[PDB]
Amino acid sequence: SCDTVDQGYQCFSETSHLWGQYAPFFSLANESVISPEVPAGCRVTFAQVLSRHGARYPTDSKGKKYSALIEEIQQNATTFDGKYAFLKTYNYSLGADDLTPFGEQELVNSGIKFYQRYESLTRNIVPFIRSSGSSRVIASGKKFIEGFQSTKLKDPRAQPGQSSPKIDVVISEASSSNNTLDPGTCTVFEDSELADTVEANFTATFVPSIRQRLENDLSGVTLTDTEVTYLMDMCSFDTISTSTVDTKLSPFCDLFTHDEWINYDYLQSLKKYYGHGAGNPLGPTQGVGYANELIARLTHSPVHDDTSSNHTLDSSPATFPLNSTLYADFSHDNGIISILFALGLYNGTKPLSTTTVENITQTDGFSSAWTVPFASRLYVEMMQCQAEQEPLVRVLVNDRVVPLHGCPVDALGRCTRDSFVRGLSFARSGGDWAECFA
Ligand SMILES: *[C@@H]1O[C@H](CO)[C@@H](O)[C@H](O)[C@H]1NC(C)=O
Ligand SMILES: *[C@@H]1O[C@H](CO)[C@@H](O)[C@H](O)[C@H]1NC(C)=O
Ligand SMILES: *[C@@H]1O[C@H](CO)[C@@H](O)[C@H](O)[C@H]1NC(C)=O
Repeated sequence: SCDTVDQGYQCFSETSHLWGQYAPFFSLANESVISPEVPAGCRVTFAQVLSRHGARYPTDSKGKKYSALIEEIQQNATTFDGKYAFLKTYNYSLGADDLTPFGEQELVNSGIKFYQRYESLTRNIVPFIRSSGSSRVIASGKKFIEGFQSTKLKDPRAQPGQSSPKIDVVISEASSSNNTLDPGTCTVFEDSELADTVEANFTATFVPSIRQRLENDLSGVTLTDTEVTYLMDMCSFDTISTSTVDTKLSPFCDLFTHDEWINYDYLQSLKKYYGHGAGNPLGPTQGVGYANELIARLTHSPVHDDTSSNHTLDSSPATFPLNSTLYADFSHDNGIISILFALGLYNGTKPLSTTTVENITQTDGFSSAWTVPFASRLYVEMMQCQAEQEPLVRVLVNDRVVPLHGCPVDALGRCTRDSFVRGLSFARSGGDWAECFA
């Protein structure tokens, strides 16, 4: 009941919202200065949703380590008391790689939500649906289609007996697949180590004080900074992996302070910003393939792209139709970051400080948790309005209207379609894709 379909996960918000890309979806609608509502005189005539998979178990790699770390903590320490008591017996049972029940329900909820927001179109148009190829992404796509389909059947205004919505195209993640949802072919970018550098540098400014404290309180234990981030990682996973998702915050969370959570969140924004966003020279270039596919869709014209798009897939109406009206894509956090930036959506954001925390104002609305949480969603709309001949484009990022850049925005955050497309000259020129090889 603090976890709803509409508002996302609002339980324990002072902690749970600062887990970055480990935070469960939470709607930013209340944080939107521009109203998400459709203005009067205006009609939505296009809706594309780009969605992340839902909450997942830790990867096999990381879980090994977590499990290993907690054994070592239990073998060595002589006082587990106060807030530490739970660690004595803690019995690591978490799954691996897979979506969690909670993660599953998130995408069901995203499906209901999408159905309803665009009801006057979802009632009789079957969306064209794509998915990167990874069990968790595919499954999440299908949990979204599941909830969309449940809402459609309860809707008196639906045209019933249309074909199912389904995953029309699973896009491959093999190292040689042109994949626009999360490209894997830009050799120089794949090799980049800028994110690591920033991660190490910024963790040296705040993790040592926590390490000290934790070794102090758990006599006999000796910890690396990395291990400390693992115990922080566990506060997300131990919360949203069990029954108690809605009722109890993980005991792990209480071992760190609010301010310590603030740094954690910001760290995660840094990993994403310098890994895949603007802070990485080739990051937004990872998004140009998808940006050119969106342009195709908005202009009902062929894809012009020579970066990450597959040409067999795109030059064929069956696998890339131009006049559907609704579209749903499912991918990972990393590719979604690159896409958001290639679209200009964060072009009023100043490169994040590598040394100090920057609040959500200083970053002009950018953070991991505000962009790619678990089950995140981007909605691109096109609407036709009373006062104007041309279609107006609008973009929401987890229920927050995000004012377009690179074109004459109005006060409602919108640009005319022609001027929006024109502003995406970066993607239209191929970005820096040529630098993937020299
Ligand atoms: C393009 O997609 C096709 C059809 O799914 C696939 O068999 C082929 O490998 C793809 N080519 C690349 C470079 O991804
Ligand atoms: C526990 O003790 C072992 C063996 O002395 C040591 O190498 C290890 O790093 C310690 N680990 C922790 C997490 O305290
Ligand atoms: C956004 O700013 C970046 C900064 O490099 C620029 O490359 C790009 O053309 C801009 N995009 C838009 C849509 O204005």
